[PDB]
Amino acid sequence: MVYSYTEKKRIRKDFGKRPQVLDVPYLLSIQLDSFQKFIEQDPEGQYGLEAAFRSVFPIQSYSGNSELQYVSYRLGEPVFDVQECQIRGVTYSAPLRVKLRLVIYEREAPEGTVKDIKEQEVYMGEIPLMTDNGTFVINGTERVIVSQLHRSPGVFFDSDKGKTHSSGKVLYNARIIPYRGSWLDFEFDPKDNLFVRIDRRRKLPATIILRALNYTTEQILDLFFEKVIFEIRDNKLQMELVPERLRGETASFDIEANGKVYVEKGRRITARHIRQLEKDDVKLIEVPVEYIAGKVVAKDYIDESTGELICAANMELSLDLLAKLSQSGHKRIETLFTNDLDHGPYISETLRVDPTNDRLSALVEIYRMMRPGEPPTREAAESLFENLFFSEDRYDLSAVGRMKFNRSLLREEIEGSGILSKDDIIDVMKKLIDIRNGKGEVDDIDHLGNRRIRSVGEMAENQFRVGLVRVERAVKERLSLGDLDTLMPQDMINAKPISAAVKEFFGSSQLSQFMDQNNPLSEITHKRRISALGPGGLTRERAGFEVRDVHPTHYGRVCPIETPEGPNIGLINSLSVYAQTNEYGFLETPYRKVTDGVVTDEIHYLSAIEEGNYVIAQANSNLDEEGHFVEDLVTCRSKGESSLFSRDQVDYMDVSTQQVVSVGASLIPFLEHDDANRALMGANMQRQAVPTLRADKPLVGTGMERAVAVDSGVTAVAKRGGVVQYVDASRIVIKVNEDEMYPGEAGIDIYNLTKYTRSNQNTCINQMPCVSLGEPVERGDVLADGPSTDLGELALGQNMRVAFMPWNGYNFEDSILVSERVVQEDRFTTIHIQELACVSRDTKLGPEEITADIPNVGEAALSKLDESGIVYIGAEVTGGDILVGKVTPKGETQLTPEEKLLRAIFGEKASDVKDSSLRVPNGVSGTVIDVQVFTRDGVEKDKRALEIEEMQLKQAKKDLSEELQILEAGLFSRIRAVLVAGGVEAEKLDKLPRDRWLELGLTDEEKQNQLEQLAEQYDELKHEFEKKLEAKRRKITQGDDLAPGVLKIVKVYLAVKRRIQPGDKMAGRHGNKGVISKINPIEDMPYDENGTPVDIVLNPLGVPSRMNIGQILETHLGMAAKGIGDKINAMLKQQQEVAKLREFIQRAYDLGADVRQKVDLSTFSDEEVMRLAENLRKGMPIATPVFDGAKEAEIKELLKLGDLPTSGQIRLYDGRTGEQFERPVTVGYMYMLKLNHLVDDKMHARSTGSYSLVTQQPLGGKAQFGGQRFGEMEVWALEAYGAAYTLQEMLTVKSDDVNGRTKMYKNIVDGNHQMEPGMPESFNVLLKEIRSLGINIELED
Amino acid sequence: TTRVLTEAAVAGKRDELRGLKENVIVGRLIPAGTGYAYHQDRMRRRAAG
Amino acid sequence: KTANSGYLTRRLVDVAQDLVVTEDDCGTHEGIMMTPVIEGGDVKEPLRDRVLGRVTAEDVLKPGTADILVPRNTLLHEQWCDLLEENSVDAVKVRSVVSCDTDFGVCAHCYGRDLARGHIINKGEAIGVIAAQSIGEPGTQLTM
Amino acid sequence: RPLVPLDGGRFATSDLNDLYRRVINRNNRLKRLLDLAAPDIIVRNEKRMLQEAVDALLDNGRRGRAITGSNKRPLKSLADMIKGKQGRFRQNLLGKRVDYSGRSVITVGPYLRLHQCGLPKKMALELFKPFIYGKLELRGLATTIKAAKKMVEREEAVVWDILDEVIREHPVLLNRAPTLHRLGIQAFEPVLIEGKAIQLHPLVCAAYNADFDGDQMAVHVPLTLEAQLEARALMMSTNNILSPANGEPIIVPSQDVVLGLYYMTRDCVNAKGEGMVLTGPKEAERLYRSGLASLHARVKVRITEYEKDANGELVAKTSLKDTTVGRAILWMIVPKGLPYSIVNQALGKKAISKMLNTCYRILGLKPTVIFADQIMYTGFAYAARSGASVGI
Amino acid sequence: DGLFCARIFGPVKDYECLCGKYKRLKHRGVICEKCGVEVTQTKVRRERM
DNA sequence: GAATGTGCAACAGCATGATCGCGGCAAGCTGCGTGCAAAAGTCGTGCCAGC
RNA sequence: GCCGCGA
Ligand SMILES: [Mg+2]
Ligand SMILES: [Zn+2]
Ligand SMILES: [Zn+2]
Repeated sequence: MVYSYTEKKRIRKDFGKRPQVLDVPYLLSIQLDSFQKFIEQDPEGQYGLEAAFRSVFPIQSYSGNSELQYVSYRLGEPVFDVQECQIRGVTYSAPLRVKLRLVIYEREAPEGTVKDIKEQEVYMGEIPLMTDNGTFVINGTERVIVSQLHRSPGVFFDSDKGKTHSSGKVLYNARIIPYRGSWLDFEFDPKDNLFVRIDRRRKLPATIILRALNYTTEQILDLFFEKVIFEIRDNKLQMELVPERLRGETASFDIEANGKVYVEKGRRITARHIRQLEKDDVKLIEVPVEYIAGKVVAKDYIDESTGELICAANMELSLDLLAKLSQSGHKRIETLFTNDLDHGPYISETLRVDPTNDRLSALVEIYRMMRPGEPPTREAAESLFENLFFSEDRYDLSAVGRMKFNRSLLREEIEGSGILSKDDIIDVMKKLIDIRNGKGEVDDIDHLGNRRIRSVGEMAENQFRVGLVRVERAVKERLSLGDLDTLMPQDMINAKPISAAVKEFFGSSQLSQFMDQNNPLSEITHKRRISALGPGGLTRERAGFEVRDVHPTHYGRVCPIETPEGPNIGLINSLSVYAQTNEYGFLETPYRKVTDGVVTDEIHYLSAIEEGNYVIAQANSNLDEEGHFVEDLVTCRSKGESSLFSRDQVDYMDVSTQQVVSVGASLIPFLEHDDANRALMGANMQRQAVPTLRADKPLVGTGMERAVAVDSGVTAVAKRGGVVQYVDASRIVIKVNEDEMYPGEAGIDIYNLTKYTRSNQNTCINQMPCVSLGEPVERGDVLADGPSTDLGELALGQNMRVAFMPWNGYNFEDSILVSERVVQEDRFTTIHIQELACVSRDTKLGPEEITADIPNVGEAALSKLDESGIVYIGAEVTGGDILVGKVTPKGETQLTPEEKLLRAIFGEKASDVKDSSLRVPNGVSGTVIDVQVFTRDGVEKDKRALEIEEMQLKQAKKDLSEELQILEAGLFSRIRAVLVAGGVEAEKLDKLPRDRWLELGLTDEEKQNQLEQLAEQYDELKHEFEKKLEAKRRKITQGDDLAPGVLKIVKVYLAVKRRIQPGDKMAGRHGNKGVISKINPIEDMPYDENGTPVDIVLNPLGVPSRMNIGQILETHLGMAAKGIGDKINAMLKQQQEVAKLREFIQRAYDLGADVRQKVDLSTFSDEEVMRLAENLRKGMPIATPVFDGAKEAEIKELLKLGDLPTSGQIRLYDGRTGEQFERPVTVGYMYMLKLNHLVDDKMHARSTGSYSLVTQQPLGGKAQFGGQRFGEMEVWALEAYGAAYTLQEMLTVKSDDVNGRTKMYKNIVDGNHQMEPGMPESFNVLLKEIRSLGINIELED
Repeated sequence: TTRVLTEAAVAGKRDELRGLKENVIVGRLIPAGTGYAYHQDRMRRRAAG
Repeated sequence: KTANSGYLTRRLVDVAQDLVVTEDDCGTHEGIMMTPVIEGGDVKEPLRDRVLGRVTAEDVLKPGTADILVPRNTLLHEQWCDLLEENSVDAVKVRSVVSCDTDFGVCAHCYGRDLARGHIINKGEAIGVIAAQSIGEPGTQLTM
Repeated sequence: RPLVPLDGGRFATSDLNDLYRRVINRNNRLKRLLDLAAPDIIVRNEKRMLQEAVDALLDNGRRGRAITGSNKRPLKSLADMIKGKQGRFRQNLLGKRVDYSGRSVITVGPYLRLHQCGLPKKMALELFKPFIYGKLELRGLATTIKAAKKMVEREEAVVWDILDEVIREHPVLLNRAPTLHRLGIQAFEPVLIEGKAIQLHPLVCAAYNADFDGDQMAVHVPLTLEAQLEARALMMSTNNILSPANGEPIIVPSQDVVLGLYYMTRDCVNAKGEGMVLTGPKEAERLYRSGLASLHARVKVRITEYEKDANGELVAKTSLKDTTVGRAILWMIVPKGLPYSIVNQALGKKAISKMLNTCYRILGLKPTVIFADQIMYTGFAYAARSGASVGI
Repeated sequence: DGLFCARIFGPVKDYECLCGKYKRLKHRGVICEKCGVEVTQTKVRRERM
């Protein structure tokens, strides 16, 4: 109960010291959840194809009274499973069927219908499906799609950093960013002027668009400003009192309250005077005339005598204007605030900038602005203003955009119209005014609450919506001329645009790349990858330094360590272990609630915005039995910082120490002891290791190996396993327990392991079973381990005995010295699978035909070809051996006498047919694994193809006979029980078949009911068995509907074993890497007193400068683990009693300092104890978690337990001279990884090959026989050396001298070593290009 | 390159291949190091006609 | 920052490539006064490091007047530098490339001994490319 | 301006051909509209279109937007395709790719001399194929070129012998990818090794900025007599010891070697042997190897120095000096003419570089090359002997 | 008379002329009556403008 | 006391941003039509020369 | 050309 059936095989000694609250999630939930919400049905229109259909459908013709009313949709069953689809090289997808009906309405009767044709579902498009692991098998490829991280649509305020005009004036701007549509920008000029950049056009004042909303200038001033009223009656010219307004001002004259002096002229301005004035209730008071001179009138008062009026808004007043308004009877005059203490002069300045004061004028002005083309006719302007903004279809904010809008402007409601309204622009303009006024602050662009993450499902949704819009565009046109006879197939379905768009997105896109296939770790880290690039993202060059830094909000959401190094540092990230996605699309991380002083187990997921308010505790905070904090003072993070708070002020608690670290960096033990950059290097390099011949568990790990291995889908996990019935190297058959079962037909579980199969990186994928026979297997158990996995535990390297010491300079710099035993034991030996393809297809003169017989080829090359012209399986090919014999017919219809006698002396063809046969490319060798001949339907099947189909049939019937055998056994048991119930003949009844003629009839009830029903069950079971077997038979042998030109395809797979060698690249998982320098014999390597030599020799100098202390700690701890394993092995050698071995195992497991590991052998079976002790005889595979791992004291006491030195260093003797080294050397066991950088793919040499017709220079790179480019810098170095002749030979006679090359070759073959230079063709090409312009360039004499 | 070519075209100037980059582009011996000896002898021939 | 260093190296190489030693000795009397570099109160560069491998444009007079230590137009090396530092000399007049006075190149005397070898630089050495590479080789390690 | 090929006999027209054919189409339609006495408006528009097409062809992206092909990318014109990055970077002006060139991962060889480098014999026999053909034709093994080619492909033993004969003293120049200064490309004498990785002498790595953690380097064959002399006299590693930036020796021992000498030249208050008086440095080595004395023991040794005060001559002086066993052992590799006080220190990466500089300035070039090689040998050997290790 | 034409720019395939009227090395610099193709080393495709 | 040019500052457009390698995809496929003379090529047909 | 990778 405490441990499942996989764990009792081998238990990792956890060091822990901190209990876990929430277990690690599925580790691949983002992709699966995204596609499930994209695919699965929805009763509402939240998301998915249903939501897209709601967005597009229904559609109707323009007043044509014809509409397309659809109901529901359905995805078809794929015709091929993942295995067959991958083998054949086609895309794994499903057909899409949709039900829609014609409704034709009455033209004479309004809102009346005459026809309703409810046609059945129609097919359109083929939607690729995601596998169970998170990959899209398209074109026989894996193609994982990376999640994108971009700017969330909404409102963003920016400060520009305040250095644009060098005057120190900080410019605050606002950006309106939609999910789909045109952007908007509100900018502030240095003269404090509103400007609007719409769709990134030229700068335009905001007053035009403000008036375009049917807003008058007086109304605009009233809305955007606070108005005051000045009363001038009987020449008193009183002023209203607003005490909160006048904060900074100079009293130009005496200010009296109700005839009593309140504030003198130029008196005190302190808050005491303002408070005293406010305390005294005073009505309006008179003011000096000169004060009102600077005021600006807001409204437009009308003269009662004549129609003439002072309508000049945003203007001052004159002394004669006072008399003019007094004559007109203007007792009260409305003037704007005119106050500059916190507010400022805005809006009115822009209105003074532009004189357009009409909606028509604003519309025509913006029409001429965005579009310099034809002027409008009162209709183009209105239509464009409707289409650009506040449009249902042309412009659309997403729901996340609306919620960000509401949050940014402090609005109670969250839901709302997906479009922007009139008050919206007013609100954002007011907020932009306020932020310059002082209230509010600018937000952070790189805040993780302002960055959204879109997954595969959302992108596929957008692509499908685009395709649906494209289809509807012509669906509308088709309905115009459609009669009643038209059905949906003939109603312009247009599946082609939908399929083309979907395939273009899924196959050829920026964020759909080849999945890495080195170890399961690379697949895991690639599937949960976060890319800042993409269609809607930012280009590499558009990124700055701030975008590539670690924002303090990256704590529990984005890994700070794992990221690419050179060009893409900071632009690509990995999700943290516990990080998930919010409903709107923002990253959340879990935390534990804190109530009073006790930390409860309840968990809340907090996003970037939410977690900035609460005070979050630390994972490394000690707790009590009841959960209370041991210390009254605890370190915490409050608002982007780190401080120390009381135990009562803590709001949330970090769930675990791994929360900050992603999957890739979680497998680095003692990560906290390594430098951050070296840790990054190690995390990057862990994903490049290749699986070896035999997986080897890490003697020191972090406990995340099991989760990574199981959650990657690389292994085989028992879905509902019971007890194992049959184990094979390629099949596992499990009989499910009777406690849980599906009623009727019983059933068993069959797993078909994938044998040696080429990966994406040409590595090998293999699966080997872990269960032997009759082993009880629980649900979720591990049956078979994939490449680089041991007993369901991730294992992508090998444990090696390592000594840190300089050895004759053979480990100089980062070089590695490796003993010969490493090569002997086939460690670090890998299998690489390569696929070769040859295709037959028709041409001008006939069919390209594949045969063993090939003209003008000796019998030596035909020894390895069968009677159909293919290699024997398992034949060892090397060099340019012939794989498949393909002959291409040539053309000749004029049999000249020479050709006649040629055909007479030789065969009828007389070798007229040319050969184009697949030969192994040079430098490629190995054994042939499989052949996958594919044939076109109608043509004669290949001879080897018949054997392939026979093998497929035999496998199908063999794997199908088990359930039928079980079912007939059950029926026979039931019949036997029935016959024992009455008229039992004992063994004689079992002697005669067919239940001894159904035991005659016996009783009437048994004959009429029991025997008849049993016979009926037998008959229908046999009929169903025959039907399903025949269906599978017909399915397997079906002619392929292949490509047109292609008639036949054959594919050959080659396997080669790549053994370790000096130049190869090997590295650990702490960022230490190197290239081997020498393979040392056993006798030459250092050995200890016991005489066992070390395996790897490493340079100590790499440690103190790189700060990789995890290297030394891991070596010491692996030495301790291997010492424990050696003790267990020695005790097993003498076959002592199980009790004392159990006691030693118990004592070893309980070692530690308050470790949360409660493994006990008292409840452990004796045979189970024996098996466990036999499993870890190599070494005790302990596990130290990332940020709470083993301490030095624990490691030293573990070393003491295993009878090893406490310091971790032993006396080493030189293997060649036998002399002891003066200082002790730290010998340990370190997990080394063989990276995918091998010299067999990095060794190139060319003397003379192919060139390009342009510039006549040699081609570039390997796989093309290219030469090493001599760039500008090396030529500069040649000039600096003064080596002019070497430079001349490197510029002319080596690259671009068409005759110089041949002359040099002839001279060297002769043995002259003469230059004879010439004129490079590149300069002649340049001259021709320049002359091809209007420029004449020539060579003088 | 656009700016330099226009000014060079209208002026009708000549390069004369006196520096290192010009001789590298053409492919002759650069007037430095071992190629200095060859370039000096050629100059006297041009001077002497 | 590697791109910013490589661009500077490209510009320096381009601007300095057309410079080779074409003359043995121009015979100019111009030069540069050279003193140990001191910022405030501490010594940051002694005279020996700065003046080593350079040709004196003028005789250096010891504190004793009318006393000639090393004549004009001579190459300074380790022995001469040690003899000079033995006395109390502070400033030395040393000819430089900016005052070579020669046309289309630099004199072999105005340019001191090449830093690669102990001997004086010989005619035909492309000094511009060497100088540009020497200046631009760092920068990848400059902390910006 | 070749047009691209692809599946079938179809040929996809290129960018330059697209611009040229657009110009021809516009010109043909405009010239045919001239003879029809068409209204001035259409002829005006067609002339404008022809002018725009010509401007796009000659320099795409000027005076308007840049026209695009099938994809949404600019159709690069004559100006954009002058040579690579609009100048002469790519196919001209030091942009040429060259043959007789190899490339592979570099490892360390501590047995190599300063002028030697390890070359794979599989990389060879390819870079030196014409020379092998010439030697095969010269020695009568193959009369015709076809026979020599076939027997080189078959790779017989005599082919390997002739490759060894050809390689004997033909220098080959190695360079690393980011060639910063002139010392980033250096000539070496190749020695054939049975592998696939280039073995590089450690002392030059500091000049190459090269470390053995995955670095790769390229090989070029100076296949000319003048080129061979230039590689031997101007490019050889033994030739450039002082860097042409400050004059300090760029070839200096580092890493293990510095640890090898530093551990050797150290003193301990008590060790095996105190105050022993020994006649020569040979006896110090004898005692250290026999195990009767320690490297850090303080002893008095009778040591003879050579001095160069005599004009072009060396004088020998013998004296009893108090030193350690390690310094006495190290004294056996230094050349004559250097004072003993050059090794009576700790030798912390600054005294050894100073001693190399003094050896160059006082003796010459061959003695300091041999001295550097011996220093690197003894540093590696005694670093291995010391067994230095880093623990927790 | 197109961008890729054989009457100018030289022949397409070695010393062979279009229509096969004069396709030998014996003929040199001869204009065929049927087509203006002349017999040349077919490298003049790099030189004729 | 009003009038007329020289300096000047903000502004829009152009040019540039390290080197050398390795591995995978996905495309990129481009333009008539016309009716007749004028020519050339072809097919059904009959011919002589060899066995 | 994109994408990923090595120094
Ligand atoms: Mg490196
Ligand atoms: Zn001079
Ligand atoms: Zn012709």
